[PDB]
Amino acid sequence: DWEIPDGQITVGQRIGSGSFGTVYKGKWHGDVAVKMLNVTAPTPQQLQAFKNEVGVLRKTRHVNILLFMGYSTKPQLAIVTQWCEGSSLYHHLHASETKFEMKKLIDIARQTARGMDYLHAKSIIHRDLKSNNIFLHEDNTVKIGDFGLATEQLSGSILWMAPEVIRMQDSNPYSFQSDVYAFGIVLYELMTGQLPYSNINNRDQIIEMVGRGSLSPDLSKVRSNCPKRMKRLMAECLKKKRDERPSFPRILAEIEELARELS
Amino acid sequence: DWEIPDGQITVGQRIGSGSFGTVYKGKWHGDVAVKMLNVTAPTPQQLQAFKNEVGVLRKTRHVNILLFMGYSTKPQLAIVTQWCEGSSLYHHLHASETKFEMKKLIDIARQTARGMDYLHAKSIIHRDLKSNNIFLHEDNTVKIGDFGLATQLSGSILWMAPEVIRMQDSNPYSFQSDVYAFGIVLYELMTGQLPYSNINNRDQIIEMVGRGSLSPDLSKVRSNCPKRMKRLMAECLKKKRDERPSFPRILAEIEELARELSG
Ligand SMILES: C[C@@H](NC(=O)c1ncnc(N)c1Cl)c1ncc(C(=O)Nc2cc(C(F)(F)F)c(Cl)cn2)s1
Ligand SMILES: C[C@@H](NC(=O)c1ncnc(N)c1Cl)c1ncc(C(=O)Nc2cc(C(F)(F)F)c(Cl)cn2)s1
Repeated sequence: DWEIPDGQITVGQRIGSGSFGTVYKGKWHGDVAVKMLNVTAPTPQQLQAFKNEVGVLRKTRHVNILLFMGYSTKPQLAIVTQWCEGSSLYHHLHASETKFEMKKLIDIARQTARGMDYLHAKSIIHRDLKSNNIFLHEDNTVKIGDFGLATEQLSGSILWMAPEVIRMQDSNPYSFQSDVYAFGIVLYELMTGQLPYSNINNRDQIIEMVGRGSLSPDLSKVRSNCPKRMKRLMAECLKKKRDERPSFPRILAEIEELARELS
Repeated sequence: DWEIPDGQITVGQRIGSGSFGTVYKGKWHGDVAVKMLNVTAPTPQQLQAFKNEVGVLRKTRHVNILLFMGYSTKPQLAIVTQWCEGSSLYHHLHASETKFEMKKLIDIARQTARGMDYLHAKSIIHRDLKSNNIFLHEDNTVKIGDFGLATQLSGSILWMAPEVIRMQDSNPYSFQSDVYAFGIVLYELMTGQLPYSNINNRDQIIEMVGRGSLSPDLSKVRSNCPKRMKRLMAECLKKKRDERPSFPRILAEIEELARELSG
């Protein structure tokens, strides 16, 4: 039972504010981060999202996954995790434009693959893996999490739903292969320093063209010192078909093998 | 269910042998440490000690406590934790040649109090807190555990409280016994030496401390030691258990002292 009684957490400075809840830096046996769900009376949808996100964080115990520490119910639905200093991988590659050596770029990819492999081993799909959700604790240790913001109908309405209405309410595209594709884009950001489709103006094109197998990230933007296995591993992780993308076991294996060759 | 099936962990080079079994550096979604009980037929006594140590490590989820990751039963009773680089606090203060600044010495005391408070909050008694069981992961993050051989001992007496020397059963182990152990750690941090370093043999240190006739020489503290620390150290080394403060009020004054130096 990881429930934290009301009165122990010392809510401090606010970190952000999303469509789900607000996040503060709290005091609880040290520095922690608390996502207070702005629900004085959570709806069953919001309550289920709370029980789902805590139920997933319970099964995680890894160096490269964000350390879950506890949750609260009174007087606000809250989730308490460790407090990490630094910035997100998106902030270092696309906002600050910090130059990482090729040694560290592979190390960040290795730790990310380590955390992702532990999730898939525990039968956990990230569903929203991106460089913004890859926090660099102390600018060294990679911490994977879901810092998201926007986190029944298939029952009483089923006798009247047309067949084509059921082609969109029983398909779950989120799978281990979808997380592999997300990891492939992260490899693109690490090895190119840019976001994919950087020459496209709007997102209306990027959505329809990528989903139809007509648009793929320009792999020629990789650095000159990029290892030839990284560009090949990146391409296999960005295959249009889901089955053609490799699994994280053999992904982490090739990255860790490349890491030991780089001194 | 944190049990790791047989065949996923790649046991590697032997590092040491602590607690019950020997400890190796293993491969399991990254670098991990595995303590395998090398007994093909463990006695129920050894099995119960295994079930107790995992039952306590399950209840731990803190930045300054060693991350438990899983256990094994086939073909050997094993415990899998994270793999941390660096050395123990005992190695840094009495073996290594580097002197830690007073800023970092207070930070090590803060992280130790943070981890110890989290243990006592979870109703967990360490029973054997000492600078040898305080690992400095990456020479920065303090990790508290029950190792044995991290990096003949003899001195494993110096952290036992006076009432712990008048043995009864499993009653002298209490939160006050761990507070006394923390006081000895404060002595090592603020003096750079072990307590009773001027005593020839161990025949005196055991009977004299247990009879309230021997206490660590507080005049051996450094000149730049804050006066708040010397008072907190003395109260943590009181002969009576009730006169020693609790880690809440211990961690409170340490973090309060830390913010006066960090700004
Ligand atoms: C309170 C807030 N903590 C911070 O924001 C924070 N923490 C450290 N350092 C900072 N600078 C900041 Cl700012 C958070 N509470 C829950 C968070 C979370 O990620 N849950 C989660 C994780 C997963 C994962 F398994 F993929 F990991 C999934 Cl699948 C689904 N949900 S994050
Ligand atoms: C597998 C082996 N790991 C290592 O040895 C190791 N790990 C990282 N880096 C290294 N260089 C090494 Cl060498 C371990 N398995 C269980 C360990 C342990 O401490 N259990 C424990 C913890 C507590 C606590 F609550 F106080 F935390 C208590 Cl009260 C009682 N028992 S340690």
